[PDB]
Amino acid sequence: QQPRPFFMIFFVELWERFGYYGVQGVLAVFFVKQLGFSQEQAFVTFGAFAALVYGLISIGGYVGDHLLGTKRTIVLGALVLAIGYFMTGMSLLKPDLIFIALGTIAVGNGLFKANPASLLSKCYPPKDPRLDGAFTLFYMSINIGSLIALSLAPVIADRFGYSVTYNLCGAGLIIALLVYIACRGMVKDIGSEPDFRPMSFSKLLYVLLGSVVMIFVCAWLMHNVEVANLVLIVLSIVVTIIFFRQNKMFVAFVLMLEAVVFYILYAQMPTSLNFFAINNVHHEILGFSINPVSFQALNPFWVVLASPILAGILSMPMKFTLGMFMCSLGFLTAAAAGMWFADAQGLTSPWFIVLVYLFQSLGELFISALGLAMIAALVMGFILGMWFLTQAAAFLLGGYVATFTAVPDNITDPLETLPVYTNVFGKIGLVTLGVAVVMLLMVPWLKRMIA
Amino acid sequence: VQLVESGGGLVQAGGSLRLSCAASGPTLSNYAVGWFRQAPGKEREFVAGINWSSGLRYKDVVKGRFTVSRDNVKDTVYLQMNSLKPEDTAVYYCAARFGGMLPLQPSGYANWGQGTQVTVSSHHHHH
Ligand SMILES: CCCCCCCCCCCCO[C@@H]1O[C@H](CO)[C@@H](O[C@H]2O[C@H](CO)[C@@H](O)[C@H](O)[C@H]2O)[C@H](O)[C@H]1O
Ligand SMILES: CCCCCCCCCCCC
Ligand SMILES: CCCCCCCCCC
Ligand SMILES: CCCCCCCC
Ligand SMILES: CCCCCC
Repeated sequence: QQPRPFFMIFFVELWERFGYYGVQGVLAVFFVKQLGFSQEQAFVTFGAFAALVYGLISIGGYVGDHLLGTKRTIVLGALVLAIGYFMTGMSLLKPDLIFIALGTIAVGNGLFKANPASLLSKCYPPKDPRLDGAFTLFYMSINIGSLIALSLAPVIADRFGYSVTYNLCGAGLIIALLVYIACRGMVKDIGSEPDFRPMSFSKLLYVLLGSVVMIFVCAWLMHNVEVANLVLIVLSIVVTIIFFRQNKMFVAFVLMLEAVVFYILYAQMPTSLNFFAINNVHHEILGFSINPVSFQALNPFWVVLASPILAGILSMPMKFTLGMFMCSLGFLTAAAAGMWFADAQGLTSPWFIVLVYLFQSLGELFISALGLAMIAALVMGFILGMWFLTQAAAFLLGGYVATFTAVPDNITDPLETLPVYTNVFGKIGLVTLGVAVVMLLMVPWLKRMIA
Repeated sequence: VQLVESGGGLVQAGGSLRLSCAASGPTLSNYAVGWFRQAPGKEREFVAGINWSSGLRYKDVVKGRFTVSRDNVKDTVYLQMNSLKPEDTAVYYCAARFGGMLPLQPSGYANWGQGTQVTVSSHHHHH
């Protein structure tokens, strides 16, 4: 059905995403059990990590488009990512490595993430109809990799330890690199412009120098989230001043404020929703025992099923508003299940968490799939910078919000933790509902401005 | 996923026993281990437990007498029972749940030992 390089790109993406979510699904639990962080410390550190992983995505597009070529940068990003996964597995021998290793993952992901997408865009004549089909199967690839990692990684860490989990993450990356290097001929005429002139070693050295610098700055900021807070605050207020100085752009600003709320909510799945499933949900579904941390797999799962269907079936403004209403309903379902549908011992049915993750995943399909692809319909380089800046801020604020559900290591009664989760999830849902009602009100004016 | 309990037996009122629970496969380190007991003709009740980060929970009638502790090198959890009384006679089970919580009913726990009999006699030496 699809060109041959499509399958190569599909599987490089699948494997890289397996490594990434292999780390993401265990990281907060690893901060708590392995490094003996408290839950509040684990949550804010995860917030900083996520923020950097997302903020540095801007780099890899520029580096692939203009410095080294798309395919060279796929290779380089795979290599730096694998180094980072093995460094994280080495952190267990050498604990002081942890932040450097996470910085290596962030920078690695930054160089890599934008680039398979680019390459797949260049596998099709410019107005080939199969482009949308192919991009939905690419998102399904991302989400199959994420499904498998979020399901199996916690099981592996429990049965074999973390060094083995992180080394498998590296091995996934190494076989992504091997399948790329094997299928390299399939993409010999595909690439950006630097891909086809000889490689400039001056530029490669600037990229390696700057990568190393950023690894160290990442490690510093995740160790010291209070200066990360101020760096991002001042960066935000300054870039807001310079956006206001220089109204399709104003509609883009309102849409980014909406995406910020979405990412604060998205940030909860590996933190507060994760620990809610650990503390106040039954670890058994359909008669099978599961690792509760595996519950995160419910987000890619629902994506994998809902993306074909929803591709079968207002425009951008309503789709953003719809997605916000969905996210609101996910957190209101979580609060409801805690307030009224709980066992005398303080535990709830995992079907409520299946439904929470459905609502969340649908909000993701409506917003983050459908955002910068058509924020680019409203615009440039400065607003991509401001986008990635503000979404990294979103993830930092997400970690701070998650800390409202933090439980001290010495509480052991689920009836003590259940009111905390339900208060926070209920207020998150009420605020997101208000935000969505304002979005709905603004849909007509916004829809005029897009004309 | 399967836990092995060792250490039960017969003891006179005021004596002491020590049970221990170990797991085969998963590291009990990630687990809240609770100890339940069933006396003849009653239901399993929560006795005593430790979570994955050393928080402890105790049924009121064993406070001051039982101690749960955890050896994270040997990957074993212990229940030290002192000042034993006849009403402590029961089948004792260990149970493991992932995480930091120790719920009170057996349905909160997925992994169960097979059980150890603990009997406490009213026997006292002759005066
Ligand atoms: C909702 C998403 C579900 C995630 C899908 C689960 C992936 C399949 C697991 C690998 C094959 C089964 O392997 C094993 O099966 C038993 C029962 O099935 C499960 O359960 C057992 O292990 C896990 C972690 O080791 C413990 O938290 C659990 O309480 C224990 O009973 C685990 O899931 C898995 O360790
Ligand atoms: C395909 C050619 C790859 C070139 C590898 C050059 C590596 C330069 C090392 C510089 C170290 C700072
Ligand atoms: C590969 C680099 C490993 C660096 C380890 C630093 C940790 C020092 C512990 C004393
Ligand atoms: C296609 C080969 C790219 C080589 C880049 C590796 C940088 C050390
Ligand atoms: C833009 C939201 C910032 C909130 C800081 C308290």
